[PDB]
Amino acid sequence: AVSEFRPGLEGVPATLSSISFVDGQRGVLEYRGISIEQLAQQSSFLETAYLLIWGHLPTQQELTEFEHEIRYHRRIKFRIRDMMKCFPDSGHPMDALQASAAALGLFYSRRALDDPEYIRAAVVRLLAKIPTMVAAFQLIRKGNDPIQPRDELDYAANFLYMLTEREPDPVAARIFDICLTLHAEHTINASTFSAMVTASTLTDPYAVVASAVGTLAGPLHGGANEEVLDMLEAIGSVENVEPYLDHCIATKTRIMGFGHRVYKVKDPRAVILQNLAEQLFDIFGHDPYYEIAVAVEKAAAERLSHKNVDFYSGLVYRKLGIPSDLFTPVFAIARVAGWLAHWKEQLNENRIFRPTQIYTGSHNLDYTPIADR
Amino acid sequence: TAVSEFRPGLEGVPATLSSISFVDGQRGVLEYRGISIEQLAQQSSFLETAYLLIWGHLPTQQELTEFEHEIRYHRRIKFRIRDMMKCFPDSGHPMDALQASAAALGLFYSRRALDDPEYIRAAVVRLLAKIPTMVAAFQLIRKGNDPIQPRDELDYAANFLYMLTEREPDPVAARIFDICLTLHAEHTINASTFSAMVTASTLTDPYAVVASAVGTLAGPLHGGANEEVLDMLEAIGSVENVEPYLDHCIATKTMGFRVYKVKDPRAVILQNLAEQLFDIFGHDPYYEIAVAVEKAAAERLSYPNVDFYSGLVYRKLGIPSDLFTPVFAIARVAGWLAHWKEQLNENRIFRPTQIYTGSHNLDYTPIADR
Amino acid sequence: EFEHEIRYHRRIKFRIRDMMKCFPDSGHPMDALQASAAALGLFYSRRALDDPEYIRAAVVRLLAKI
Amino acid sequence: PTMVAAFQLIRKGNDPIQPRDELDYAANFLYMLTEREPDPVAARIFDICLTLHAEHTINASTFSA
Ligand SMILES: [Mg+2]
Ligand SMILES: [Mg+2]
Ligand SMILES: [Mg+2]
Ligand SMILES: [Mg+2]
Repeated sequence: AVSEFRPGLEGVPATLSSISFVDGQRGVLEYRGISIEQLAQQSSFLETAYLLIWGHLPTQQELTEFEHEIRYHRRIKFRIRDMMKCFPDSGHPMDALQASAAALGLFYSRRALDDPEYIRAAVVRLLAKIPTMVAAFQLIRKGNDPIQPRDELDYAANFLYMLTEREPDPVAARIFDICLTLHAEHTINASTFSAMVTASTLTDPYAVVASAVGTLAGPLHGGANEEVLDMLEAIGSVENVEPYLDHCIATKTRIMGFGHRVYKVKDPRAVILQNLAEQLFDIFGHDPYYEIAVAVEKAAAERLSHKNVDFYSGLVYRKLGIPSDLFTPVFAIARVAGWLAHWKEQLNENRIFRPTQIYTGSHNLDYTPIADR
Repeated sequence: TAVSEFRPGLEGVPATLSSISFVDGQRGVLEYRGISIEQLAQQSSFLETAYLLIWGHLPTQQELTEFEHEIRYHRRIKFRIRDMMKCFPDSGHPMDALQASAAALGLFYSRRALDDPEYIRAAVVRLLAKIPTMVAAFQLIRKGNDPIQPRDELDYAANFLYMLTEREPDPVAARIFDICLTLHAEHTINASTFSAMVTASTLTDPYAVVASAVGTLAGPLHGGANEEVLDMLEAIGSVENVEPYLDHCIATKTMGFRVYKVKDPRAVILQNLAEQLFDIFGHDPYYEIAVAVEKAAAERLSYPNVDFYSGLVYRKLGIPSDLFTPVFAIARVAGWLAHWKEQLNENRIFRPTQIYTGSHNLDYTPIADR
Repeated sequence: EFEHEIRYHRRIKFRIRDMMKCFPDSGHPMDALQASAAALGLFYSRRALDDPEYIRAAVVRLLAKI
Repeated sequence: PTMVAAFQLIRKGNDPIQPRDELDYAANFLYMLTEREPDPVAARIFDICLTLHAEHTINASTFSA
């Protein structure tokens, strides 16, 4: 119970960082000092990733070259596909991603360290291939051949095309990218911290993404996006939205929907997502569940007056046709940009992260020959 | 308000309250659940030490026998896991392969999401039993050789050596390997253990936690050791060159691989183990070179003498240099599994804060402007 | 003689097992048996009832391998 | 020629590059190794190089054949 000890390293700074700023008291989230809202209105995930990773907005020549490098590296090796084919059909998709990222290491890990070329090659490879790999498990698990990357399509569209084999409406592709930019970086989140610890050892970059995938996968930091859709299924009609919440008002000690709420209130990402969803639904029509969600928001206002961005995200994904099991994985595709950016920073000044413990245990015990205890 | 303090690397910063391990340093003391490493090494199996760390009580015979039986049944690995390893590149780094293999193990298992105590025991048995088998498989598969099947008669250390070399180990060597495995099992909040704690705090599958930890141990700064030590011994090339070689390094260009200002208790046990193995199974030119380096080093050092020996013992046992970090993983899985259970009881998520050196309130700049 | 013949033919060829490995994990077992039985035909389909032996061989192989 | 290029891709884990009908013999081989169509003058130089090594009278390799 020492004052020095804080459970969960809460309020304890782990690094000095310039990549992102979040205030709980006030809505603001900034990437390299730029408001998320401005970037969302006028940015690409790839441009935002460059800003986060290299700290400067890209020149047109720089951006176009960066996109070209990703397009050439989008495809994945046959050996990687065969391994996924070896994967269990009912295997969890996030566990599959961790294995897939590590495997990429067996090939591209041979590395030049202290070489600037190395940081960019890994960033281009990881950003380009993690989306291709996620789509391939979805197709392979069903016995379906993986849909190859199409050079003509942009990063957001290719991911959607690889999952469905149907080119996305251009407007739909834009919303997905904005969603990707929204989930790219959120300060010292648990997934980023794991990546930073893996990085501290000076391990290869592909391993750091793999360690982060494992942490994102777990439910508390893990996407809880799937839960919102299931509850929405639980209320069959817009009618009964009011009844369902009240029975839930008695509750079994549970928090979801960004319940951890490191921001105390109003994550701004959520506000942008809700607008994005409404625009998408109006163009592409309104699903019955979506109306149920809108109703849930109206009930929330009585809850809102005193004191679910993930909840908004899942709905958007479904309209775009993303499978729910792939939702935590889509977050991984965006967070790779944040993860890579933290990796470069840890490298510039690196001390291995070795913490200390408070011992609550015994001392000076003597070994006992087995005797019944 | 008040001065704000930042320790780089969370150094000296407590992250958890644990009964699993104590290292004094200075006094040179390592204790697992209150028992000296020296006593455990002399009188305990890696598996017995593993029960003590994971469950916190030294086990009873009916418990040790059951635990050993459960490990033997789960020692074998699925064809799908072996086929996936065949897909792996031959030249691929062995530690990256361990990370992928453990993560894959989750796909078959992990269909529990269970608060059942059975779920924790099930993972402990599978992870401890399978990780040694998988490491052996990559070494054989990389050379195009079929993986050697586990032998029920053989114990855990012997089975690993048999799978790696295809030849039954001498009993004395197997005991030395088990003691080495017991020695590297737990060392408080290592970077690898901390990664396991942070992965486990999210409530992710245990197999994933091991995978994230294996990536952390893989890095050269922590858990990457050896190979370089032998690398140097091959380089000196003679007892005669040792006095000159050490001086050249001391004079300029720095030695490879300190946790504490006192000698690691583990190095003390390892050197005696090394001496016994070399005398019993034959000294090698490399061993003699090592002996010379240590005597020479002590007069200049009087020393990073810690855990260099492990490579020497492993080489004598015939473990390849590439697999040395992986051998450590087999032993430290027990500590990682133990921490996973302890983290689970309170399970606060790890969300540390940051100090912002960055700009604020900037505005997007159009690309055409540049 | 019958029991011994059944014991000898109990083992199944690697190519069929590889075929089962190609089969979906969630696939229904009875549908899987139908594919497996039909496959045994590709390896073993030869001869005529005129051979009394052919009837005996099928009886032993099918009883042993199914 | 297709086989030699195919090993080069397989060894590095890359899928083999299939022959393109439009390309001539020298160009397909270069395309198969690189995946980029060769400049024509270079394709001509490679074709001449192949002609130079095609026959050298009775030599260990021909004698074995
Ligand atoms: Mg973009
Ligand atoms: Mg923060
Ligand atoms: Mg700009
Ligand atoms: Mg000739």
